[PDB]
Amino acid sequence: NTPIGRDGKLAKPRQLHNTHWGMVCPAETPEGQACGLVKNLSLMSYVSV
Amino acid sequence: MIIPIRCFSCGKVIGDKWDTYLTLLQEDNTEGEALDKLGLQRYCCRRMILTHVDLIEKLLCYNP
Amino acid sequence: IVSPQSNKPVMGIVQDTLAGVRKFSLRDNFLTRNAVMNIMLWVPDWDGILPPPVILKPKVLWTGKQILSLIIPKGINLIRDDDKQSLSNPTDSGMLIENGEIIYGVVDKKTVGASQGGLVHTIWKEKGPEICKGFFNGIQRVVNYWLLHNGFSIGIGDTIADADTMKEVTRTVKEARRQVAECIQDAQHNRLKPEPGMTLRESFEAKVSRILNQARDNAGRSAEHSLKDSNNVKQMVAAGSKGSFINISQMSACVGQQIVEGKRIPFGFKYRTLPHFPKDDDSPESRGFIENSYLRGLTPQEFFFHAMAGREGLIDTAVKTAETGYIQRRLVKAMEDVMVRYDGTVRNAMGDIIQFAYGE
Amino acid sequence: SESVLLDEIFTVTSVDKQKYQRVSRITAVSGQNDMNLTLDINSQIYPLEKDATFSLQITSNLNSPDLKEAADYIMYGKVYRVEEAKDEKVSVYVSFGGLLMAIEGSHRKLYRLSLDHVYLLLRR
Amino acid sequence: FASRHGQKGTIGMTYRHEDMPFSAQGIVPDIIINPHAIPSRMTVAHLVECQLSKVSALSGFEGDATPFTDVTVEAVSKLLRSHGFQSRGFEVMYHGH
Amino acid sequence: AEEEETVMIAMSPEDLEASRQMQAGYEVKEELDPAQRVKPAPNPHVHAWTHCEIHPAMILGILASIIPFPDHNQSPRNTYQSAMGKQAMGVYLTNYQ
Amino acid sequence: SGKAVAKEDRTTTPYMTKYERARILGTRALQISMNAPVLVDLEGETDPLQIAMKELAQKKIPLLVRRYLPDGSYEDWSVAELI
Amino acid sequence: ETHITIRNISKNSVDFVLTNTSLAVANSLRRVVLAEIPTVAIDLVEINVNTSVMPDEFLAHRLGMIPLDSSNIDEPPPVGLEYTRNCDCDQYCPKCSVELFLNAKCTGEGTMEIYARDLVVSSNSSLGHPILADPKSRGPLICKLRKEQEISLRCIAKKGIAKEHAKWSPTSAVAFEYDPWNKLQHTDYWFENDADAEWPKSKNADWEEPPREGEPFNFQEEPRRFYMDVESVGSIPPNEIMVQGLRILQEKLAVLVRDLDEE
Amino acid sequence: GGLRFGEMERDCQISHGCSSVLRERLFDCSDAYRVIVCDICGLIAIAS
Repeated sequence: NTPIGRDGKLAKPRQLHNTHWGMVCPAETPEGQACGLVKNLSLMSYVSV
Repeated sequence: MIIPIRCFSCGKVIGDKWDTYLTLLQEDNTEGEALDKLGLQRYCCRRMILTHVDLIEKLLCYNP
Repeated sequence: IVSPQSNKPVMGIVQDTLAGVRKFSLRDNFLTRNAVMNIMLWVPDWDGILPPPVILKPKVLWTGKQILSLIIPKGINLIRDDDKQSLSNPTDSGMLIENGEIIYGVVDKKTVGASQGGLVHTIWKEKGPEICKGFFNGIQRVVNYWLLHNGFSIGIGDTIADADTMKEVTRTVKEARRQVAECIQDAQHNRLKPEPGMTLRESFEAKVSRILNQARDNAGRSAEHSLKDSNNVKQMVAAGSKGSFINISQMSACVGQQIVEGKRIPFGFKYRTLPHFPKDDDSPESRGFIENSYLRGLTPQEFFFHAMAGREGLIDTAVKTAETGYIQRRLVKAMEDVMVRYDGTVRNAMGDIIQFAYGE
Repeated sequence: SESVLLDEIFTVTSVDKQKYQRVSRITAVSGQNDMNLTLDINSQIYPLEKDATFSLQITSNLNSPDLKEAADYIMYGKVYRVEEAKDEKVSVYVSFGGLLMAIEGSHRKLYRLSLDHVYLLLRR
Repeated sequence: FASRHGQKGTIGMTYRHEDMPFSAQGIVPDIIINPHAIPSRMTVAHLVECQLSKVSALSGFEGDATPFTDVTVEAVSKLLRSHGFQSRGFEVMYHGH
Repeated sequence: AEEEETVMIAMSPEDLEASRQMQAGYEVKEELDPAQRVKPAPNPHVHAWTHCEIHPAMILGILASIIPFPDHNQSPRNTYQSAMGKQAMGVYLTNYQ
Repeated sequence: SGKAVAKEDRTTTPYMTKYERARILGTRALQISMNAPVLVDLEGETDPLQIAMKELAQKKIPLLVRRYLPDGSYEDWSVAELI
Repeated sequence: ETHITIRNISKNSVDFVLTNTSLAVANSLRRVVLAEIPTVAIDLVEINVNTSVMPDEFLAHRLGMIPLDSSNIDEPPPVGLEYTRNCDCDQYCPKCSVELFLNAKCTGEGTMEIYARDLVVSSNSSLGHPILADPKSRGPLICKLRKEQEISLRCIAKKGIAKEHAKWSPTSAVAFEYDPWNKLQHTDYWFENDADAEWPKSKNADWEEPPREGEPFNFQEEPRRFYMDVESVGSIPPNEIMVQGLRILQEKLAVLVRDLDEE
Repeated sequence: GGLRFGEMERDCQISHGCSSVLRERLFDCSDAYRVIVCDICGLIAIAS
């Protein structure tokens, strides 16, 4: 997700941040509304247990 | 699930031409090119045996 | 077919029937007597009389303009007069119709699309919808029928610029590196300068997005100026049907540089665009700016820059989808009130009058 | 009603043949340097090279037989626009649905003007 | 229907085998999209894919489409006439009527 | 993600090799390459690198890694197919029966 | 508070309005559709409206239009009067 | 005179060349052969028990396309059955539709592989019998089985043309190419850098001209000489199709005349 | 059923000027309901 959400809702974070490169998360979000609020884990992404 | 039988574009039968196909690309050391030895000059349908997935050996093993 | 929003038409020949018109209104396209005939069965209201042939020489041939001007009403005039145009032809340049017959230039969006003095506009409006309503039925029927047997299409070849003339592309791009070199290092010796609007760091950013943007045009302008006139996608454009000069240059020449909130790829994290670059790398070879087109085409260190510029007009399109609607209702909810009273005046709900004309 | 309107010999000095497959505009120049003529014409069926010589005619009819047989190229289109400039003289621009015409010479010829289409006739 | 490039398409008509441009090999298109869904939506990948799919013609060599590789248009093209066709995808086409 | 800041990754081994050759002056050879992804040559300063990326194609969605020639589209088109892809049709599990 | 206006001193436009044509034809349609006295030689139609239009063309159709003014007064117009 | 000039033949295709004839007729022959050419094919299955993996729906569509012998066909009463639609009998009868059987069981434990061989006609030497495109095989593949998965199907074929479902046309494709160089310029080749240099000459290109000159190109010339190449499925011998092509193409022209000279 | 006739939608009839279409697609083709009102105090009656 990205709680939130109820605190805009204009840009930020939606927009793609240089930071994403790698754990990207490339360009694969929903059409409108929740753009860039949902994201997907890259192929190499590893999340910290 | 199993070869389509009859190519999508032409009529060229392909139900017959697989029990024999698979017995070359893994049993005769000939290339993907070997199908040419099955009368596949057109694109066409010949991307039929080639782009196919054997989804039945891996489905048949669910016995009721 | 003509909203008063703009006292201009809102529908017109578009898409394939349009691409088709050009590629058929050419005076290079003759019609075999063999049909003609066939294509005469659309009109749909046919005189019954078969048009007097324009060519009586060895074969009997019909010009593509001839049988086209058939589906236009009788007695509508137009003097389009485009840019360069002479007592001569000089070369199918411009457009001009007489007693419902064209004689001059070539039909494209310029004339069968919602244009100002548009041909669509001009029979509407003389003499009202229909045969007006038939106009769209004729051309959009005749031409579709022509095109059916004329064939038209596009492949990659239509996207791959001449090999020789592509050397000269890559030359004027890498020859605009030197134009940044003389900026990345010359504005480290405080010899800019800046002004106006400020600031100094910004008036630098400016003198670059300016060189990068203009430098691109040269590569694209040359890429097209070197493509046979009869090159699909280039003709699809000349027609007007779909897409534009900036679509070709980006497909066969370069692409970047891409933007974002009015500033080339922003930094952060740290003082760098990405972790494949030094620090303070105010160079295009990194900050959003591709050198290749969707043919080679894009490089990793680039691919991303493009996708994240893409995700901006990808949310700016998410807004206009709602907001635009919100603002709409505002007006309505304050203007429903008004209407034109039988007196020749526009008045409020309560009678409070807002205009003394019908719109001045 | 024999209303011939042209009986003069011309010659070719330039031909394009500018990124068009068929069709090609040619140039005349005859008589006292002050003639010149220029028209588009199918270069698929009836090509013409330099020093093509051989006259042309026009008229508006119609009944004759020899004229019909003679020549190897015939067209048909209205005129619409015939202005005058630079020492009286007339210049006529006839259109054959796309393919265009241009002539520069004073009265005689002049039986023209009339726009009642034309029928152009080419004999080699 | 749509390809893997966001060519959202819908079926408009279903022509039987004769009508369709049987040419010249002569096969028949299974579906046919319109050229105006190219230049504006710049999606030169849709193109490339088709020039490459073809090349798993007289080869069967599963042609890799890996995101960043040395593999180029100019590369696949040579691989094209290599089988007798046009180094650019094209082909002549005969009307069905 | 926060460790990146202090690091300096490379893109492709080729870039690292070129930088190593420069550290002593070595021809570039840019008049032999053919139609390809014109890299940023040679290498701005940066004497030695720290890490180099495994392959730039693992920088992709799970569902977007199925799209021929990704790095080649207009971008906006890339965002698609992925979201629509999920709406595709096919076999989801060998044991649907 | 009406007031009524002189059939002799009429103000408004002598021509029939975009909207009126649309309302009249709408009105006679329903009328005829409701078995009504049709006022022109039946051409041989079926459509209670396409018939009303036959009438309009010949201006041989009843119904009049009361045009309320802002004042509160009105004017009455005859289909045969209008343009 | 002539009219045809064949080259090679085989058992599934017939390469040849038309001569003195017009474009129309050519195409109009291409079409004929691809559509309206009577054939047998199965167009109705009744399922009893099916505990296999292919659904009933999925079998019908598959059991259909599998080709059958047709040979003569248009020659009743026997050795040919007229459309089951306009038949002198009621509903469905063997006098105008050939019955087929499929009783496949399982006696093994490994894996079964039922081909087109296992079916059973009736013994009315119609036929009838499907085909065996495969070399000394048994026919096109139908379905696979494991343990006890017997299926029991009743199939009956009717008569139909491609038009009615691509299932019938006994014809794969066709491969014509009138004017292989570019006499009549019925086509504008896309360059891209040099015309007669990008586009490949065709195997059938070595049977003509008009290179050199600059004649210039002709125009009184109509397209004649058409290099066709018909290929059949294997349902009915390789023409056959062609032969039976015009037989029901002449008769399609006749229909016309008779509906205009009688009145 | 049914469909849905948005605020947006209705604002568009008004642009053209269709009193009757409008009235038809809101007070007829959905809630065709009639009631009987007292003339002094305008309220629902004991109607039959």
